[PDB]
Formats: sequence, C-alpha cells, structure tokens
Amino acid sequence: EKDGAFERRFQKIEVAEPSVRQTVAILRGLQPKYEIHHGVRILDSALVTAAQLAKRYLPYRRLPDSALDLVDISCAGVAV
Amino acid sequence: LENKALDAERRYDTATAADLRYFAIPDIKKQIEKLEDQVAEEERRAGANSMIQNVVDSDTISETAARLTGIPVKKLSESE
Amino acid sequence: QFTERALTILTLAQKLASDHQHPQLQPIHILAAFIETPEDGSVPYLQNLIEKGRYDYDLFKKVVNRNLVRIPQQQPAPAEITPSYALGKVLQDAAKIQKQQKDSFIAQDHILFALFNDSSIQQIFKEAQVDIEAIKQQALELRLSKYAIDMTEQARQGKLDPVIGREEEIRSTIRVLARRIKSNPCLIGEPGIGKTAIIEGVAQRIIDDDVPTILQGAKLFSLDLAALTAGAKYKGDFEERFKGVLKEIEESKTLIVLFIDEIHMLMGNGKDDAANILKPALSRGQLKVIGATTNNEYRSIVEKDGAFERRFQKIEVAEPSVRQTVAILRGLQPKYEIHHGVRILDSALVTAAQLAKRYLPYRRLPDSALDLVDISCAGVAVARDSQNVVDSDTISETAARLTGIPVKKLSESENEKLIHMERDLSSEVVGQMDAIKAVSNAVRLSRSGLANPRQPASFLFLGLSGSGKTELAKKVAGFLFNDEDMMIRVDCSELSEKYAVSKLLGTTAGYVGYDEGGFLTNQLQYKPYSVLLFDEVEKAHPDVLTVMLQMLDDGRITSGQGKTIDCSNCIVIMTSNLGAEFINSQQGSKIQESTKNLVMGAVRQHFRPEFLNRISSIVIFNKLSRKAIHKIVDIRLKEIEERFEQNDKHYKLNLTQEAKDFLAKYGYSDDMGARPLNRLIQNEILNKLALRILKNEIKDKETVNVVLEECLEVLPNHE
Ligand SMILES: Nc1ncnc2c1ncn2[C@@H]1O[C@H](COP(=O)(O)OP(=O)(O)OP(=O)(O)O)[C@@H](O)[C@H]1O
Ligand SMILES: Nc1ncnc2c1ncn2[C@@H]1O[C@H](COP(=O)(O)OP(=O)(O)OP(=O)(O)O)[C@@H](O)[C@H]1O
Repeated sequence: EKDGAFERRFQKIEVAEPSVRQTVAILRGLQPKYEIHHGVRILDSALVTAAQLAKRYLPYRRLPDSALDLVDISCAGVAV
Repeated sequence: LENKALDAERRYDTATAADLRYFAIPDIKKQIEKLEDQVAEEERRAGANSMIQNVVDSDTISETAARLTGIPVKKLSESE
Repeated sequence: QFTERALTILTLAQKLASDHQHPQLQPIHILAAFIETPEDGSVPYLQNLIEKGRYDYDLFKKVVNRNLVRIPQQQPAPAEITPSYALGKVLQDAAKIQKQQKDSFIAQDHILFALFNDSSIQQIFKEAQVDIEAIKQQALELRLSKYAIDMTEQARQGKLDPVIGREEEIRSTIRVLARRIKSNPCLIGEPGIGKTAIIEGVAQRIIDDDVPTILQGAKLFSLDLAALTAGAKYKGDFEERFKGVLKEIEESKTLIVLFIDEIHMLMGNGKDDAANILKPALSRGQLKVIGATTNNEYRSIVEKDGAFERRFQKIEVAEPSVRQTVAILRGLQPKYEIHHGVRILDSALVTAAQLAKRYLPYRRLPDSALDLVDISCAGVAVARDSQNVVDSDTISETAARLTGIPVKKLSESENEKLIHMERDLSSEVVGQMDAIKAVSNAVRLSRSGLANPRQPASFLFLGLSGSGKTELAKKVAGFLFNDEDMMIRVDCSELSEKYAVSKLLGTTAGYVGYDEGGFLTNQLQYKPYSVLLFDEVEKAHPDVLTVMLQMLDDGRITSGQGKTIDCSNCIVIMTSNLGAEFINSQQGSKIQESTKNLVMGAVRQHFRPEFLNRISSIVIFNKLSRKAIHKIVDIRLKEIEERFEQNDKHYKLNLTQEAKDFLAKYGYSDDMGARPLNRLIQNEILNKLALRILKNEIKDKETVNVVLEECLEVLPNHE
C-alpha cells in the first residue's frame, strides 16, 4: 500500500504451509543433519510424530519450523 | 562424499563423481548399517548402547511437545 | 562514434581545405580547424591545450597560417581530395584514445590529441614540443554524461521500445516543451500507465525528426538519483553537480533536455532548500526539462511544494483501453519474439489484454498485458527445450500458474473436473443434489467464462441446524480448492454496530490500525480467487447485511483504506436457519410447494429485498432424513478413522446392522439434524475405543460391534 512501485516490480508468490506429509518428508530430509549435529539417533516415527504434533499443538508457528522445533529440542534433550 | 560427488557432477568431472557414487558412498552407507547392528539390542540389554535414546516419538517427542505446550494428552502416562 | 564537437572539428578541417583550395588533406588542415575561429571558447584556438599548457597559441596559429599560405592554390574540384592515411590515422588514433580514455564517443580533444601526437611543425620558422601531458591536463579540466544517460543516443542506437496511443501525451509534451516560460511537462498518473514509455516516445520523436527544430535537436537525458546522491558525500556537493549540469544545458549546445522520472527524488527533505531548489531557482532560463511522478506521489509533493508547479505543466496520462493495449502488444510483439526466440499468436496478444483486465485489479492494462506476454514468452523460453506462445493454453496456463484462477485450467479430465460434481459432492454431501447443483452451476459458469463478471456467484442456504449448510460449503472448498479450510467462514451473526475492521468493513486511516479486514478483506485481497461463507446471516445486524450488497452484486470490494479488491471470481455462501420454522413443518424431506414459500417467506420478511435480490439463488436444503444419514454414518466412520494421525491400528468398522441402526435412530432427529450423529459416534464408539487405548492394551486392529447397545471388542492379544 505504501509503496505502489516494488508492488508492481515483482511477482507475488503466496507460499502455503506444506502438508503434514510434506512436513514429514522435510523432517526426514533433515534427519541426518539433526542426528549429526546432536550426535544422537532418532526414530522415523519421531519425524512423523513431530509433524503431526506441530499441526495439532503449535497453531501460531507453521509446520516445517514448528515440527523442527520439536525435533531439534527433542534431540537437544537427548544430547543433554 | 555426496557433496563432493555432486560437486564433481556440477564441475562436469562426472568420472570423479563416479569414484564416490560407486563404492565409497555405499561403503559408508554400509559402515553405518554395521554400526547400527553394533548399537542394536543384545541378549543382555535392550539396545547395546544405553545412552542412545533414539529420540522416541512418544518418550522423547510427545513428551517434548508436552514440555513446551503442556497438552497433557500427549503425556500418554500409566497414571490413567 | 563521434561527438558533435569532434565531427565539427574534423568537418571544418575538410571544408577549410575546400575554402582554401587545398588538394590532399594534411595535419595542417586539421590544425586549420583548430584555429578556425576567433572565439576564445573554442578550445582548439584560445582557451587551448597549447595556451594554458606550455606554448603561446600564436606560435601554433602562425605554424598553421604559414602552412596554409605555403600550400598552393588548387582547382576547386580537388580542394579536399581525401583524408588519405594521414587523417585516417588521426581519426583512428582518436579512436585508440577513446579506448584508452574509456570514452563512448570521440571527443574534439581526442582529435586535438591524436593530431598533436602525430604532428610536428614542418618548417624551421616555428618550434614546439608536443607536450602530451600538458594538453591532456587541460583537456581533462574542461567540459552531463557523468551524471546522466543520453536517452536520445540510446534511441539513435535503437535500444528503445515503441509506443502507441500515448502519441497524444507526447504531442502535449512537445507543445509544453515548445513554451517560452513553463517549458517543463510532467507525466503524472498511475504506475504502469506508460510514462517511461512516453519519455522514450519523446526520444523517438527527436530521433525521427517529428519535432520542430527548437526541440528537434534536443539531447534527452536520464537524470540524477545516482548522480544526485550516489555521487554525494558532503553538504553542498549536490548543488555543485546540479549547478554544473544546469550550466552545461544553459548554453552553446543547442538544447539539452533533462528527464526526471521520479520527481520525489527532489523536494529536498521537508524542503529546507536541501539542494533540490536550485533547479526551480534556475528554471526560468528555459532549461527544458521533462519530469514524471505517480499521481499519489505528485500529491505527496505538490501538497508541500508549490514552487515546481510554476515550472512544470501537469499532464495526466490516460490508461489505454484493452484494444489500445492490444495495439501496444502488437507494436512490441517483435520485441518479444526477438527477446525469447519464440513466436506469439496475434490472438495471444488479444486474449492477454482482455483476460488481463479480468485478472489483475492491481495492474494497469499495459502492465497486466505485458506481464502476461513477457511471462508467457519466458514460460515458453523454458519450453524452448521441447515451443511458441499459445493464445489459449499458454496464456491460460501462465495466468493460472501465477494466480491459480482455476477457471482457466480447462482440464482435459472435465468429467471429474466439474461434470460429475453431482456424484462427487453427493458422495461427500449426502442430500439433495439441487444444493450441490446450485454450486456446480456457478462453478461451471466460471470455468466456461460465462459467469457474469459483475456477480460473484452467491447462494443462500436455508435449512435446519445440523442440515449440512456449512458442510456443503466446506466440501466444495475441498473439491474446488483442494482444501476444505481454504474458505473463510464468516461470523456475521456476531455483529452489532461496531462491526468494522474485524469484518470486511476494514478501518479508517487516522484512527488506530492500518491493518484491516484481516479475516476478510486482507485475506480476500491475498487470495486471487476464493470461497466465502456467512454464518447465520439472519442474525447479523442489518447494517452489515446492507454493506454486503456491495459485493453481493458487482463483486466489488472496497476497504477502509479505500483499497479495492473486487472478488467477482469468488463464490459466496450465505447461511441461515431463519426459515427453519417452516422447514420444520416436515412438508417433504425436501420442502414442497407453499411451505417453501413460507421458508422463503421468513427470509423475505426478515431481510431487505435488496439483500435477497442480489443472491444468485436462494436454496432450501432437504432435511437429511434418517434413510439418508445411513450413508453419512458409514462415510463419517471412514473419515473418522482417516483423521486419526498415522494408520497403525484402526477399525474394521463392523457396525453390523444394529450399530448402523443405533446410530441412525439415536444420533439423529428431524429437529436436530445430523449433528448428534457425530456426537453419538464419538460418545460411544470413540469413547469406548479410548478406554481400550487408554489402558494401552490394543495391539493391532480395532473392531466395532454391539451388545444386545453399541460396544467395542477387545483383542485376544491383550488384557
Ligand atoms: N505505449 C505504451 N504503454 C504502456 N507501456 C508501454 C508502451 N510502450 C512500451 N511500453 C512498455 O511497458 C512499460 C511501461 O512502463 P513505464 O515505466 O512507462 O510505467 P510507468 O508509467 O513508468 O510506471 P513505472 O514507474 O511502474 O515504470 C515499459 O516497460 C515499456 O517498455
Ligand atoms: N449432507 C451431509 N453429508 C454428510 N455429513 C453431514 C451432512 N449434513 C450434515 N452432516 C454432518 O453434520 C455436520 C454438518 O453440519 P454443518 O457444519 O453444516 O452445521 P450446519 O448445518 O451449518 O448447522 P449450523 O448452522 O448449527 O452450523 C457435520 O459434522 C457432518 O458430519
């Protein structure tokens, strides 16, 4: 509204929150980065769980990140 | 190794990518598998390696989500 | 290749040889050009590289005049035979100098240099060293390209996109420039209209000789910003660069026209005469300047200034019509075909312009059209790996790729994609297909390009609680948007007299909040197409039901910040239980004649006719009778199992006829609808399940059954 220039100089791309299934795929893609950083192992069901829990319990933080918070935090819990 | 192989592919040095895509990368994969077998349960204990908590979907993550949001449902406690 | 100054000096060398009746051109003749005039301002003669460098200009003057006298008088026919290798070399060396100096054009100084570098006095009567460094020093200290781009030269070199229609504002521009006092036209209007395009159009008129001489010879430049500020470090150096340029354009070189695209770049900072003012200050000395600004920027600066207003002519620039827009697309068509190496159909240019209007309320026709064309061409350029731009499919697809607008998908599997909505939605929504048809009809009209562009489809769903009014809206959001929750259900019943910004009404600037209609207006703005539903419209305060008239007809949506969305490509669902008093008469599961009039009667007595008149159709949904809920119970149980996270165990769902019947008879009433069914399944089936789960005894699979009421099994695998 305040601009009216940049507004016209780029393509608006809406970025939707990924589905829970996509989120799990993300979590799986990142699984080794968590395991390597933390020096821990995780379950595949853990990845599934984080995506689902985030969908259910963190409605102010979108999935990818919310689920990853659960993963990272969980891994940190274990690392400690 | 995958990053190196991938770099070789983007460098158009595919032959050196092959040096890793074949043999080395799957060897490390197999080393990982062998290590998991070493970690795996023994007749004397539920997992050879006790410290690995294997970030458990419930015991670690549904628990973590509860540590962050309370959401007592995900405690899944025997106290029911 | 050469500046006008360099061409003048060389030309004079040639013509002086003609005037002096001299054969082959010599270094002497270029030196003659140097001393061609008494004007001190001529660097080649008095304010020289020689005179302010190392030697008396007279020394050189006499070298040349002695030599000019010395060369014998020829027949006029050979008087200037050829530059030969001698002047060829000087001009070539001037080019070598450009390369060394990184100069885009040959300067008269490069000619002075190159000639001097090659030359030597040919006779004992005068002597002087070619003091190369002195002549360079003096050249470097003398004489806009440092601060601006020569738009005219770029145009001479092509690098320009032709215009259509805007010729009239160009003619106005020329007419203003031709003025003796207020010589500065300014292009004012919406972004994307073509104001830059106009200034290029001006460059074309200069290039094409369509301009009266007093403007015809003008050199048009792209000014400031970088030169203005990037070139700045300290107080006053803006004014220095300004003054420098202004002086340059004030004299000698016929005329130079400066162009300022974004005038907002000036106006100082709260004025304070923070440099900007120098231009207005000197503006009386003709200083032909063309400027431009967004109408709202104009506003934000005209309101503050008043000074520049007496220097410039305000010119509104009109937006071209769709057909005119097509003409620009046609004019630029070859630019686009060249840009990407693709062909484009004329019909594509046409559909792009028309469709673009329909598509983009936030783009002017020339942007929206050029966007579809350049985007499509770019899309095709990717497809170059396989193509060309298609009027129908390419335009439809790139528009849809970017805005979704599924109406343009025109899928090859139309059987599912709309034709069988009656079957697909009946499966999801059990009940009269007519409710379903009302929606599918609207949808089909939107896909076929038939839906009236001035009326977002809208329906009023009359029913009982538990009827599935919302359910239908969600299921069509499911079918159509691939997301049942994409839709915005609206709390219109929760609406008193304050009902502004939390609702579509938005909020007024100057009052707290510059964020408005979040739930509705902003999301409606954000989503290129959508589903909007109003919950219990009969309970809403009538003032908003009145506001709704704005988009119930037209589809037009305007916010408290005055912004417009116009979602005529969306579907709207209004719901009410207002007619429930007559629906509850039970006169047919689907309400029959006369009774339906009483159902609608309540609607007609309650709502202003105006509300009602703008609804595509008012629909009464049949009570979902017990024989029908039979299906939803089985369906619902399927959905229930599917909603339970990961499918690790889950039911075999052996309701047996007894639980099918218990659910049908206990969880349903003609006066409560289907709602109690969900409550019942959960109250008994899921609660008992929860007990088996609670105990953490279930090992694998779950079973539904009865005790002769509803009752679950326990597995032989647990306690
Ligand atoms: N006659 C025309 N009308 C509109 N656009 C044109 C025309 N001819 C060429 N164009 C192209 O369309 C675009 C018009 O953009 P222009 O810069 O004039 O918009 P604007 O009015 O300057 O607003 P802005 O400041 O967002 O550029 C240019 O990119 C130009 O190449
Ligand atoms: N036609 C149907 N097909 C399948 N399920 C249905 C149908 N109608 C109702 N249901 C069930 O009942 C509920 C649908 O009710 P809905 O959300 O439309 O409430 P409603 O009819 O708008 O009443 P309200 O006005 O009190 O919100 C859902 O939970 C759904 O399981």
